[PDB]
Amino acid sequence: SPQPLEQIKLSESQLSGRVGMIEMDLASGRTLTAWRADERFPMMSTFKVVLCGAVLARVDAGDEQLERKIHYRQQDLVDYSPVSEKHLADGMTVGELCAAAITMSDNSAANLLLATVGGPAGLTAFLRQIGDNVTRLDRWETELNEALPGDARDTTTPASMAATLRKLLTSQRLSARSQRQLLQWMVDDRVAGPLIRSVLPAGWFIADKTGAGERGARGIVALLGPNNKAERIVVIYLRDTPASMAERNQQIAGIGAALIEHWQR
Ligand SMILES: OC[C@H]1O[C@H](O[C@H]2[C@H](O)[C@@H](O)[C@H](OCCCCCCC3CCCCC3)O[C@@H]2CO)[C@H](O)[C@@H](O)[C@@H]1O
Ligand SMILES: *C(=O)c1cc2ccccn2c1N[C@@H](C(=O)O)[C@](C)(COC(=O)Cc1ccccc1)S(=O)O
Repeated sequence: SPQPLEQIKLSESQLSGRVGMIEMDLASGRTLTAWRADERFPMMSTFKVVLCGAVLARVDAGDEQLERKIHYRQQDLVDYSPVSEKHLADGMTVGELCAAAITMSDNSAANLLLATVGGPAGLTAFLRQIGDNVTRLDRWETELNEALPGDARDTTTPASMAATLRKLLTSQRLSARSQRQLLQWMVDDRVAGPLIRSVLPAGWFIADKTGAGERGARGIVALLGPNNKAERIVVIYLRDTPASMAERNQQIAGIGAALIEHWQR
């Protein structure tokens, strides 16, 4: 594999799309690789990690409990509810809803949680409160995946998302337990995580949330490192490519391979 930046360029050439990327030390925030780091990309499902950060902040404040059972109706369900559709009779706890949102990409779980934090406006306010002045959520699932060209709704920048993830995971804004919970939810991805492990060399740590959208939008927020440590945050977004999902996946994997082969920088 070539150097990370050279691979990123190749990916734009092959895909005819825009790639946005940040590689950042998790402990310190040192930026290692930055490409289109200040350009806007749709968050898609990656917003769910921020959402559950906001939920945990409420838990820490005594305004929420992870144990609290939420009951909902079939009419509340939106497209793709693999966990939440199974609990119309018995409900789900707030913590279970965050697990379903993050580890199973359950859209109804995400919307139920979004309601608890004051909707898209509330989550945007939370972002402003932790010092992210760029990322914005405007819509609910699944409209937030629309990825219209030039539409600022429901977008982040790679630099903003990386900084925000680091804030939630490490800055002591969240309690120790809450930081640990948010990390464990990302470790526990039931879909991409296990497949990624199968193709990672031995010794590489992975935790992640993936996302997809219209017009080729695709992305991942990940923790990655050798020696079985979450050494770095890697944020990669793609937009405005006509390519197959398989090729978008391949290109993101290729950027990963470049990082792995050229890790010491
Ligand atoms: O010399 C370094 C390594 O080179 C190869 O490893 C390959 C591996 O066989 C391949 O499967 C992976 O693809 C990358 C797949 C990563 C999956 C997605 C990555 C995630 C991580 C967070 C951001 C991007 C998405 O690349 C590495 C590096 O070339 C060798 O197989 C391995 O023995 C050796 O230790
Ligand atoms: C966010 O999670 C999201 C947004 C969105 C829009 C349309 C369709 C699906 N979708 C998701 N979730 C999927 C995603 O692609 O991120 C999931 C998690 C499917 O995941 C994968 O396909 C990742 C993967 C790639 C290659 C190999 C193995 C796994 S969801 O549909 O289960």
